[PDB]
Amino acid sequence: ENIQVAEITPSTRIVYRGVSPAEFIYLEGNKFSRAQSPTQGNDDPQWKALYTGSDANVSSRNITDNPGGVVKIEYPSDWKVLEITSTTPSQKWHNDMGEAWPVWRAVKKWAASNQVDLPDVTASNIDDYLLLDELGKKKIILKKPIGEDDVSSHEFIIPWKMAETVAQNKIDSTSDPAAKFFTPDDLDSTTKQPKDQAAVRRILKKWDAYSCKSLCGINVAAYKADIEKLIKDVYEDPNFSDLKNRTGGPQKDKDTLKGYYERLKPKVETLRPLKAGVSSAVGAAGAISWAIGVADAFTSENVSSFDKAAAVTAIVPGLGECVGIANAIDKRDPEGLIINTISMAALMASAAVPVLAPIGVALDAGLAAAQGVATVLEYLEIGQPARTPLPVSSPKTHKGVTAAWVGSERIIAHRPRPGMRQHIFSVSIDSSKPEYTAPLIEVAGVRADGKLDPSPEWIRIRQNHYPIPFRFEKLSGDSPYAFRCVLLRPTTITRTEPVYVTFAYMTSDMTCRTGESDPNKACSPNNPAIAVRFGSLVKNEDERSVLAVTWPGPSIRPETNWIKLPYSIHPY
Ligand SMILES: [Ca+2]
Repeated sequence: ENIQVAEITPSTRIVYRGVSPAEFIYLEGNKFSRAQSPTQGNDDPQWKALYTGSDANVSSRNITDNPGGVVKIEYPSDWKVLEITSTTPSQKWHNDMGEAWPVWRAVKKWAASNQVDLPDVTASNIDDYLLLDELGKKKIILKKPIGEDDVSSHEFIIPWKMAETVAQNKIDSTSDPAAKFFTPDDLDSTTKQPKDQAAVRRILKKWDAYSCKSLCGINVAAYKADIEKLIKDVYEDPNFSDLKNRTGGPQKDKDTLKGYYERLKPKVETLRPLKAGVSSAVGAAGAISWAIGVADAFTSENVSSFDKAAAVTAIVPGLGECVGIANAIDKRDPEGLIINTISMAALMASAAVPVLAPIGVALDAGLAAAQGVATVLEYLEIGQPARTPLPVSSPKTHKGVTAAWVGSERIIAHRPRPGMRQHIFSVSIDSSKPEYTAPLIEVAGVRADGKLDPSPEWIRIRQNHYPIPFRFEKLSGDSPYAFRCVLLRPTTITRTEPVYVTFAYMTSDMTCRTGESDPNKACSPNNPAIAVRFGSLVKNEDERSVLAVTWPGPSIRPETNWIKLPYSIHPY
C-alpha cells in the first residue's frame, strides 16, 4: 500500500476557505449548506464535501477566479482528524492520495484498530459507499496535501453533514477586513461578479495582498514612485532631449539603441546609486533585444491607452535577459537594483517604441513600460531561495520554452470505477538560455461531453505564493471539443519558477466503449492533447487549431507560440 491514515491532534483547530463574492455574502449570515453549493464541492460523489485550507494563504491562492475573500472556520475539538500520509518516508506525495479506492483501503485499515465501524467497501461495490459521506457518519475529517506541486500545504476535507453542524459564530467573515476583497458596489447584483475591469483590478489588489499576508517577497509596488520620478528626471535632462522630443515610428536599429543604452545606464546609476559593491544587472544585448520586442508589440497591437500599452509590455518575451533580476537579486541592495533595472527597462523601451498619439509623448510610453515591467516582476519571488522543480518526462521545447508532464499523463477511466482524474504538466524555461522569460497567456485541453468533463473548480495554475487567476471557457466546435484557461494577470515563466498546470476531469461509463473496429477510437476524446501558449497568436490559429489532430505543428509552422503535449486515455 502506498498511502496510510493516522489520527493527529492539531494545536489549532482553525481552517480557512476561499470563496466567491456570492459565497462570502452568504456565509456572513448563514451556515454551510450542501444544498447551497452547486457542485457540492466536487463533481465526484466520492469526494463531495466542504474543502478548506490549512492556513489563510493556501486558501487565498486556491481561488482561481472571481475572488470574494477568505473566511476563518473553527471546527469542534471532538472531530477526529485523519491525515493521509505516504508509506515511503522519502515521498511526501502520492497520486493514491487522490483516488477514492486507495484512500478507502487506508481509512478502513485505520478504522479496524481504532474502534470505528466502516462499510466493507470493495472495488466492486465502491459506487454504493461515497467516501466523504461515509466518514461524515463517523465524526471524521481528512487532512491531505494540496497536490504534488504543493506538498507542504494541506486541505481539510469536511463531510457536508458535519460542515453543516458548525455554529455561525464559528464562521469568521469580519475580524480581518483585509480577508474581504470586494465591496458590494464592485459587483452586479444580477451576476454578483465584478461590474467592470476597474472593479476587477481593485479586487485583485486586495486578493494579492491577502495572499502574501511578507510571504511573496519584495514588494515591487513599493518603488513605483521612485521609478516614475527617476524616468521623468531622465527625460528633463537636456542631454536626452532627443528622446524627449522624439516622434514618428519605432527605432529597432541595434547600433542606435546601443548608443542610448550607454547614455542611459550611467545616467540611471547617477539618479539612484546602487550600494557599495553592487552592480547593475541590465545587459546591453538583452535590453536592446527586449526593447525591439516592445516596439514590435506596440505596432502590432495598436495600443490605444496607457494601460493597454502597459499590458502589452508585460507579455513581451525576454524581459529576464534585459533586467537580469528575474531569478535572483543581490541581497545587499535589492531596493536600489529594483529601482535601477525597471527604470533602465522602461527607458530603453521609451527609445524604441513608436510614439503613438493615444499614449502621449515618448515619456508616457516609458512610464507605461515601467508599470508593465513592474507588474511582471511583482509576481516573481525574486530574492527568495529557488525551489527544486518537479521531475518531468516527455518534454517539448519551442522558442526557449519547455512543456512536460509531471508523473503519468494517462487518464484512466476505471480505477476501479469512474471518478475524478487528473494530470499535471509544467511550463519551463530551457536552461540553454538561463535568464530567458516568456508569458503564460493561456492553456487549453480537449474534452468530451459526458465522457471526459473538465472540472473548472479543480483546475489549478501554480508557481509560488501568489494566486494565478484564469478564466475557464468551454469552447464551441466539435473538432475538437475543447476548453481553455485564460490567465487574468501577467504570468511569467522563469528558470527558477516554472508554472504547474493541473487539469482535472470526470470520467464515466461512457468514456471508453467496447466493440469499435479501431482500437484507438475506443476512448473519447480521440487524439487527446493539451496545449500551452506563451506568445502572440498566429493568424487563423487558436487553441482549437493546435488541439486538432490536423495541426501542422512547430516544424511546418515555426512562427507558432504554442506547445502541444499529447496524452492517452484508457478504459482501465
Ligand atoms: Ca512581489
